[PDB]
Amino acid sequence: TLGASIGSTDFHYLQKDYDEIKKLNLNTWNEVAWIGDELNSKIVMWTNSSPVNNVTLSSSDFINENGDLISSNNIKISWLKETLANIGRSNPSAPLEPFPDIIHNSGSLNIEKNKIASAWINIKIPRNAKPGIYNGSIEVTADELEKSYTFDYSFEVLNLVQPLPSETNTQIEFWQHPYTIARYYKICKEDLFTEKHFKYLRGNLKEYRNMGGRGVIATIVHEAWNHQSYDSDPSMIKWRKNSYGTFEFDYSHFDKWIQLNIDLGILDPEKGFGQIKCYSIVPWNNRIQYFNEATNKEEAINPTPGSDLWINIWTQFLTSFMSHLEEKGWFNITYISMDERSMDDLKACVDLIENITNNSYEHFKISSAMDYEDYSFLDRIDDISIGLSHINHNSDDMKNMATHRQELGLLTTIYTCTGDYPSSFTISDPSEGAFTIWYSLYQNTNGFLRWSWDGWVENPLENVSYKYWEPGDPFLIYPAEKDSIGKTFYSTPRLEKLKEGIRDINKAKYLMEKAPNLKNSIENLIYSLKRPNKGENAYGSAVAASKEDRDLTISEANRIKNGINNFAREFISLTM
Ligand SMILES: O=C(N[C@@H]1[C@@H](O)[C@@H](O)[C@@H](CO)O[C@H]1O)C(F)F
Repeated sequence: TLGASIGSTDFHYLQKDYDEIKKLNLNTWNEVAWIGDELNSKIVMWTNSSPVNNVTLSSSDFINENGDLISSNNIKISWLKETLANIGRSNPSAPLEPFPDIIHNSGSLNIEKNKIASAWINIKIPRNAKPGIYNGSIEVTADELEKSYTFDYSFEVLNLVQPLPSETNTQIEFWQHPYTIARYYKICKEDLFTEKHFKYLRGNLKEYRNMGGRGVIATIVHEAWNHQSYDSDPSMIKWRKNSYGTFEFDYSHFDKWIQLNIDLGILDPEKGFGQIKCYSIVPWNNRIQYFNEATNKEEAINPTPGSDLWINIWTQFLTSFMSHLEEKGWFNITYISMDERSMDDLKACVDLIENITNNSYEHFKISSAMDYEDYSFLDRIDDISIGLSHINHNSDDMKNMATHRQELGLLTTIYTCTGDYPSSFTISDPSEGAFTIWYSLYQNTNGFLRWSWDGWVENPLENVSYKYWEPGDPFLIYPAEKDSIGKTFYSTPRLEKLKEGIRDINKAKYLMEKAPNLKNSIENLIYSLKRPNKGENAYGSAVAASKEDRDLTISEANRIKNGINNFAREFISLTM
């Protein structure tokens, strides 16, 4: 009636693989955690000819050798919900297949005949948990099921404390799209950035904060990315050309958005913690749009970057914006940002921003993300992000540039997007994200940027397909059901793997400071990282170059994590 086994969180259990999945029989799991850490696992279940109703998974408490308790309340077991994804990229003919990308709800599930269904297991180790080897069990029952399943779980909690994100130097930046969340939840224009809107922003922003999120995107012009996404990108700063004929700037949305992020502890502008990333002085395809009171219509202009028109406009804005930010106590964390723009384009922004100054001797910090590989010029950009496919693994150019930038107190990250492998798509193996984070440390960068926190298509919970990109590329979280009372978002295996990677690179860095006698050995481990090459599937999506490369991504991420935890054991053995 019902089959069950522990499954890996590294990859998806797909319906198409029913025949193979049916063969699984793993009944134990063990892992290593620090105090304040989290672990993940998964149970995969399958039906045969009969449907099975009221399938439930229940956790025992977790008990260490001393009898100390980690309550079953710290263990959340959530069904993985499938959604439909076109498996291609810009390929409407590609197969539309289901993927268990959504960490959905706890409680009971009815499963139809001849089906795979899996449940994600999230284990939180309290920040005051006692060290030790903790044992517990997860039981699977269902109405029809004669013999229930009990799976035996253990985890060792090492006597070291997982760093708080504030206590690390990890840089994490995921682009938020609060007007997309408004659209999905039918928040009207009149209620934008009111508590009615915040209802649906607060919880996912706390999720972002809690995993290490520091960067906060804000749009400063209309349609900065030329409406590449399903949803428009409105400006948080409204532009009007008035009756006399001058430009006015309405900062209301900007202010309410930023203050929210301050209130939640993502930004701290007095303290220079976090970033405000203002996109952009170079909108994609150059259009600057504004409401002209004469002629009363919306209007636009196409100035190419650098010109006198361009200089004066952005001067104007940057001037107002400066004063505006000085008013707030915010100016020190504000970056003017550019997304994959020309080298010649960047030239201008550095020059114009050079000029706009205040009586205090202060300057607008600058940010650029590049889809392309002498620091004279780049040193004038305070935060740069380089795409993974543009990092040559067989050169030290990246690592040397990032080492240099760090010496100057500048920011450097890596990003992934459409066409990358490893990456963070619905179709990706979730372990690819943990690899991605490790790779940011291998290249000696500050961390990881991704354009895609919450860029929902129409109804992600049922279909994720979009005209462009691999499926799921624009969002790392799902919305909740539209009418939901309570829940406002759901996480994903791929997001949980990015979280894991972040925790673990934070471990490595903590250990290299705490254990000088082990630092070189830790570094040797980190710099042993192998890199899979990329290929494409038949439908245009990036994938591993081969089965061997695909398996390498997974094995490497595990090898490094386990290495670091075994070094932690050695240091603990030392300082006892
Ligand atoms: O991710 C970035 N840029 C673009 C995005 O704006 C979007 O086009 C994305 C689609 O996967 O491709 C990224 O390269 C960022 F690195 F600047």
